Amino acid sequence: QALLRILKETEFKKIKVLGSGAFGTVYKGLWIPEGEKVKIPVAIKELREATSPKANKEILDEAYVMASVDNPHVCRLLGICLTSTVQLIMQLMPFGCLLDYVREHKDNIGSQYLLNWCVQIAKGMNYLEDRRLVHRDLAARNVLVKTPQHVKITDFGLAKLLGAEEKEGGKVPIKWMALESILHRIYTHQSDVWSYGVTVWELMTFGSKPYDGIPASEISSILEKGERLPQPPICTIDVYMIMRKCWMIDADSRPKFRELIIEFSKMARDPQRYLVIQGDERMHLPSPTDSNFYRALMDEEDM
Ligand SMILES: *CCC(=O)N1CCC(Oc2cc3c(Nc4ccc(Cl)c(Cl)c4F)ncnc3cc2OC)CC1
Repeated sequence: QALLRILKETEFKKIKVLGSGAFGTVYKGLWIPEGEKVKIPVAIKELREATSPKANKEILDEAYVMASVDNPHVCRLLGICLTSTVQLIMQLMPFGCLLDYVREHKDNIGSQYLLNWCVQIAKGMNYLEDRRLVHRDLAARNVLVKTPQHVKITDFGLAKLLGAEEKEGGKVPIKWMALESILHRIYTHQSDVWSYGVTVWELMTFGSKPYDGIPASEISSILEKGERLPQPPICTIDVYMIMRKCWMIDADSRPKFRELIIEFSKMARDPQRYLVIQGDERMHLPSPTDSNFYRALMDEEDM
């Protein structure tokens, strides 16, 4: 596959740490092409080492699959460096993750932005369903902001790495997983619909923590009793019904990503009807002037 470039230690450098996580540490890096004088900004993930002791042939086979995604709202793995640590290289998203963006601008986000982010995240998830790829870690933290009008889903496939009976605040995302994933470790595209519902809840609450103050070891207990995340103040009932249907105990009764795209697109064409934000009348998508300016500088891809 020509979609995964193998890099040398000597052709990239980590210059600043951006953050850590369950999979690894993220560095802003500079890619130095051979024989050139330029320095190209990249993103670098130095992964942990929980990979069930066995790989190299497995580490590369998954990277070939992670580097083959071709969708405007799914991040594509660009390179890999197999040293003492497996270092992954991708395009830099200077705006960061959607969770931190929504927290920092929680009083500057309109319903048109919120509804469009859900459509885009659903479009990105629907791609992986057709490519038969389960994310297993969909969350607002793993949604990157390319531009405020264009978000992308990242940290895919990195499931073949962690694990460990730490599912009993931790590493595995208990409060984002479906019930069958917690009890039986069943990961399907319908369990990703559950994670999508929690990710929508995170966006509508402007970055609030789900089940705040509840031990992760007790989440499966409160779910079996029927408790779910509460209705955010800005959500009409039509939007909250969608979130509740993603969290049904029967995975086959949860909506499909193809259905979530259509419904959220319908709500985006009349955003003030379905989301109630105090004064949501001044927060508008950028004009054709600014969008052309953003795309010419930061977002030249198709959509
Ligand atoms: C939501 C909070 C959070 O989880 N973090 C804070 C901001 C993040 O910093 C940035 C990360 C990236 C990434 N991450 C990434 C994901 C998967 C893989 Cl394989 C690779 Cl190589 C990655 F680099 N990707 C692209 N751009 C950014 C930009 C960031 O800040 C500007 C990290 C943790």
